Amino acid sequence: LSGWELNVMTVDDLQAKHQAEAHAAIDAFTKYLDIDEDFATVLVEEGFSTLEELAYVPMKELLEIEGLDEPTVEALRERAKNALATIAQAQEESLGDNKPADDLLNLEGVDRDLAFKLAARGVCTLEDLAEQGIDDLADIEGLTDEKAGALIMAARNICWFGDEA
Amino acid sequence: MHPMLNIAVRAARKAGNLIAKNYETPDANDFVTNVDKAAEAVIIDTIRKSYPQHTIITEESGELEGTDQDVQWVIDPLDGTTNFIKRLPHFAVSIAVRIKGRTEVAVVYDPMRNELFTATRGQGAQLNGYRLRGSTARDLDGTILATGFPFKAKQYATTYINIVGKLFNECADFRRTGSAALDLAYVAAGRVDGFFEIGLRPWDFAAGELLVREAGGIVSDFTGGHNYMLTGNIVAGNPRVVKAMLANMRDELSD
Amino acid sequence: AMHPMLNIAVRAARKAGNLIAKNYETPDAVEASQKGSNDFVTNVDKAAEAVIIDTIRKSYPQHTIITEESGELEGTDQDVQWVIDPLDGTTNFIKRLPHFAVSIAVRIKGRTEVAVVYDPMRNELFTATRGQGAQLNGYRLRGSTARDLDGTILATGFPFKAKQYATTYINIVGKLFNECADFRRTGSAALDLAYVAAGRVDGFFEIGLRPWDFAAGELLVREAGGIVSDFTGGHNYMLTGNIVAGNPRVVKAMLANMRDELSDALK
Amino acid sequence: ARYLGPKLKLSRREGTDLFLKSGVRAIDTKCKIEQAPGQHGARKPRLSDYGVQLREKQKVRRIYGVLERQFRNYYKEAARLKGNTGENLLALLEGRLDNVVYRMAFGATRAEARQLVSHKAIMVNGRVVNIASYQVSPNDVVSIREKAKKQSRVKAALELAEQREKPTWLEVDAGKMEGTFKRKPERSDLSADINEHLIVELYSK
Ligand SMILES: [Mg+2]
Ligand SMILES: [Mg+2]
Repeated sequence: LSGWELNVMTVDDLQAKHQAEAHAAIDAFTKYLDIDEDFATVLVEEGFSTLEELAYVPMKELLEIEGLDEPTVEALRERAKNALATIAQAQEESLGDNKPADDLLNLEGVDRDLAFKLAARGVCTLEDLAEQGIDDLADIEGLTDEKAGALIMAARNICWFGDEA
Repeated sequence: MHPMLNIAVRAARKAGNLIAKNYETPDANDFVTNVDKAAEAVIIDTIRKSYPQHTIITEESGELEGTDQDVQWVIDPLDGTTNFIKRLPHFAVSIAVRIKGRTEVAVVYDPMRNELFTATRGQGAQLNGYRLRGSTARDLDGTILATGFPFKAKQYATTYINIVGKLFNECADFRRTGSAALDLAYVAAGRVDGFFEIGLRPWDFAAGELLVREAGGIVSDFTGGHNYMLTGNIVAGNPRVVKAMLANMRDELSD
Repeated sequence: AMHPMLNIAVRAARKAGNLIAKNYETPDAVEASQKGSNDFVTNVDKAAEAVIIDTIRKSYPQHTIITEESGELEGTDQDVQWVIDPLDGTTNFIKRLPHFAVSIAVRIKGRTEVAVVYDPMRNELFTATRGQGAQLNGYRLRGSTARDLDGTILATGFPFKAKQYATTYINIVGKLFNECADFRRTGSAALDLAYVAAGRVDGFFEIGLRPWDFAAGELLVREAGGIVSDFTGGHNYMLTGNIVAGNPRVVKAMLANMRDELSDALK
Repeated sequence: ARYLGPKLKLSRREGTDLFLKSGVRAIDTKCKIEQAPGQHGARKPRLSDYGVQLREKQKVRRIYGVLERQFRNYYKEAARLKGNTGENLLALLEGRLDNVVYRMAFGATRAEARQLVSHKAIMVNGRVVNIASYQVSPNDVVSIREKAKKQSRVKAALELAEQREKPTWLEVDAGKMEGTFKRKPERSDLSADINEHLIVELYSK
């Protein structure tokens, strides 16, 4: 009708991400603001998203704006140590859903790297392995048709041939 | 992956037009072989317009080989010929685009009801603009099973009968249409939950297995392996009904 | 010309089929409402039934009507009965499988007089009136030309509501599969009968059918050159829900084949 | 995973102004990023759409169905023509036979055009000159041979041309199964999502 192409993603969530994305990270800004609500907001005129380099600017930036006191900048640098450690820890956590279990590790032809490969397609349980054929479990980096075949067979023994769990 | 399916659906539409336009003439197996050959002819000649080098596998003359052996094209311009013989309006053209031994594209097209199910890895299985889902069942209560009888291999029938018997004591009802490809297409759109057949042949169900798989389902041979590609003792559906059916049908194995 | 009651019935069937087809494209509105052992009765069945009854009442406020849902609505002139199935094969509709039909038959003095079945999906209209024959959108219907059991296609329904006879039925099934060519199982006795009238199946049989389902097909196959009977050649079928029908020779062969396997419960 | 670290490295390995930070002060002045103001200044020879230019070259080549060697030959032949080169390219590439074939539907594809010109199915000036590399002068009549106008191929392709956009600059005779050309189409009657001045500056820099 409108002729204008349309896009439908969200209206409350995930929509500021298009334009209000550099001001919507509620964690750090408000975790610093809860004691700043008496003092002030934060200084938006610099991005400081990439806080590392732009924090190594002289008194000019610290003189121009108030609220980011010298002990404030130093305590917040310790908290930014906490923040870079938080980024590293989030990196660590983002690599946790692979699900190597005994029901998924000791099976024939399954090393821990076979676990990492099968979940590298998105298999976070054993039943999922029994929910694909050789054609669909393909494209794995180092998984032929007969190996995956016997693996599907093992999954369907532990699941569907003995009809158990 | 677009242009392969493009040629596929082009040949499918032309073949269906031919089949229907012919079906509008009266009669009371000469004619069906005539129209089968004519449809295959139009299909292949429209194919050679693009990639006249892929190896075509029909259901009649074995494997019409080609100079570019990277892609096989499984063809059946008519399945369940019995239908078109006896005027029953239920039959579809089945085209399958397979590569390296496995299949990538599939198109089944019913001319009469003008249904057209496409399917391809990742991009899913569509019915003229529908992200198909398969059925929603998780059990064998209030469910439908698209069955199939060995109208050429009646020896299994007895144990087959047993299966039916036990199946009837478990499931809710049965269906039977004769077009195995259409059974597959129906389990793809969840029109019927589970499908099974004794001793089919790849030229027919090649596209249908790709359909049911792409629609979130899975296939199997009677003994859970994958020799179906050579044995055609198919059992297909969403994993729920496949377990709920295999658990009760494997104990009567004869193939 | 045309038979009057037939005409009003086909108008009713057209309206009902259009309603069913219009609702067929919104499966989020029609729910599964079960009545007995896997005999769903969705609200769409109720709506189609009401539409048919309304359309009839315009032209016969006095004719007693029969319906699986509303039982038997009496009329001031109960010599003529209107048997209806607004939907046949409710299961095929709930699974959104596009193979079903509405069936309207009119009996006079007990003997069935006119019948129509309508499939909206394929848009096929099997009409039949005694003393004039059966038509499929304008073509006469002389059933299958089969005269044996070889090469014959047998449509059937399974007793999936009277499963006690399952074995028995299955028993005979096996016997049949030793002589026939192939089976058909569609899920709507009305449409199966219709196909018998069109020769698209060389015969048909079923156990456990309600009296308000074959009433629209038995006349169809009768004026289609075919015949019906119970599992023994009698006529108690109207009470046993056990039907076997087809062109005469095939019916004879089927009866002679089935009489032995038959469990004496149905006899 | 929150980007709270190296910005020089981030916006240099990305090399573009994705607008992560607002960037209130001039970015190039804060540090030595690869991007300098006054775009035409620091890299004085610079052609806009610097990476897609060759992709659009392959596009015009796929619609022409031609190769690079004859493309550069046409280029050197057109550089000798007095006038605007940005239009003379398309002019000399329009004065050929296979293009007007794709138009008048001998072959519905310019590749099928080259096939039919190489298939001895194109009589030009009433003479069999099947080499596709001629410049058939405008105001000329071309058709298919007189013994092949009942074919499935010819009838199909001519009906196809009839079903495509009918050129006002090429009198297509679907009954006479031919084409009569008068003059190459000017700026008005060509595609409006194409680049030639950029191609001219790339071939003339
Ligand atoms: Mg076939
Ligand atoms: Mg009913």
